[PDB]
Amino acid sequence: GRYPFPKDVISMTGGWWANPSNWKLNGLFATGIAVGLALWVSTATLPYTRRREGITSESDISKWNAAAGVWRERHGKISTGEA
Amino acid sequence: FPPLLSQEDMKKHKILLAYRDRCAALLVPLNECRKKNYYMPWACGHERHEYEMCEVADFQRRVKAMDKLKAEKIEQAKAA
Amino acid sequence: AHVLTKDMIQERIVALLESFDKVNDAKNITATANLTSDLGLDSLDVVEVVMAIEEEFGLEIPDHDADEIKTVQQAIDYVSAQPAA
Amino acid sequence: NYKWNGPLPRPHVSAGHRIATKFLGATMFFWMFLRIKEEYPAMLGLHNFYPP
Amino acid sequence: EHQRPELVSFDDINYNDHKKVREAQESYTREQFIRLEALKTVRKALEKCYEESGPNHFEDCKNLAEQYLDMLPTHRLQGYLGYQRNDPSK
Amino acid sequence: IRASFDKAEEPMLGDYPDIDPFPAQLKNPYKKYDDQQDRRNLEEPLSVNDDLYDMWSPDRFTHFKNQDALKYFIGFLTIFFGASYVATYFVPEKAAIPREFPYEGLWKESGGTEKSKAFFGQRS
Repeated sequence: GRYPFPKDVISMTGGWWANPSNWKLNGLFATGIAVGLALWVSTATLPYTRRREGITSESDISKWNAAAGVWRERHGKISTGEA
Repeated sequence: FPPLLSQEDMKKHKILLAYRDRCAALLVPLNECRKKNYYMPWACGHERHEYEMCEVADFQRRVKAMDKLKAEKIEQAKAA
Repeated sequence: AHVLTKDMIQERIVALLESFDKVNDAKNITATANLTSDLGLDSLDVVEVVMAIEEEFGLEIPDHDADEIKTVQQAIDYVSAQPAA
Repeated sequence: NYKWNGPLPRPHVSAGHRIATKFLGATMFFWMFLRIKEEYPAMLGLHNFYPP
Repeated sequence: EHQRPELVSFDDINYNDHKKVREAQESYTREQFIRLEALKTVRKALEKCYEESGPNHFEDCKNLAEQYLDMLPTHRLQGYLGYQRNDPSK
Repeated sequence: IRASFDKAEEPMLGDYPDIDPFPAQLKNPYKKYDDQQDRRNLEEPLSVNDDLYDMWSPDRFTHFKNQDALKYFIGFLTIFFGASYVATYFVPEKAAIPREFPYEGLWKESGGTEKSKAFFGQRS
């Protein structure tokens, strides 16, 4: 279409047809940030990740159920289906 | 007619709730067979045919059950 | 893309009225002819003409400009006045 | 626009699109003829599972 | 530094000095957080049961699951006012 | 003038001219107003309760009458749900049994207790 547009206002998105001249140059910076962002984050998030299945033993969780029974018998609790 | 698994056998292989029956015996290598591959449908077809045939033989006794369910349903109408 | 010209609008209306049957002639038609008298068109015929004019151009028009375009040059300058080709 | 109120010409398409039409149209019916043949007892519905 | 100030009841502390009253309020407060940490820890363990178990969590940690659901009404903030403004056995 | 609330807003005004309201969307667009975005010439006496006759007012479909169209919608409701309930009397029963389960219906597998067997157990 290419209708005339008032070039006075400065928008954060650039405006109507932002085609600035050093786009070959400034893209060397932002992508240099972008890659430089991502690998910097991915290492930092690395010790915060974990494998879901198989983090502890079944023996630990079964002893936790044993501790549940020891707790619940001391409180004297009926089952969910007992009436 | 494959044999029934033990209790620990259901507790070990982490078989889903609905799948645990008499016919689960062909299942526990089958998924394991699937573990060797990456769920590709051209692979591991004979044993899923085995599991299916196990279950179709179960289907025929399911149907013969439901057939047996209806004769006395007629006989209750024959009470007069 | 593509941009409309004046002579396109010219030849379309000429070849348009060549295909209509209640015209007077195939040689009387000019860029300045009356639709009604110079082509033998009725009050009711010119509306079917304008219906074909609007469908063939793509662009639709109201009834307010319908009796405004009584000659050929009026219709040409009208349709050239709109940017929707 | 050369023709007005006459027969429209044969359209001109480029070779690279029409070869892709030929290619994908070949692969479609080829894949159909694979899968229908491979499941022809099952896909059509045969060998009922009810004991006679 | 992980300090440990003492626990003071609301019974027999003579509600006129602000010292013992405020200490009892803070004691019944911080101890209630201690009571809350049981709920938080058993939740942290119960989700790990669900992580490892897969399908058989129904029978692995049924007692842990109903442990969580039993602790839920009795482990929360409840206000020091309710025990402070009233007296049982009266 | 037009609607019920419009006539129920008449005795409030004392010095407003009480014009006839009309939805500007339902004015034709091919008349050339000042505000082509709103089909509005500049010094136009606005309506008491303008914003139900703005372009920014809701759409106000014009083909069916409102009270008439309500009947068509509830008729579509009735012809669906009633006939679906009729098909419940016309349904055939199925051919096989629902499948049973070992370990007395896996009541032990869904947690459970012999005392809590009633809230478990699937076709033992």
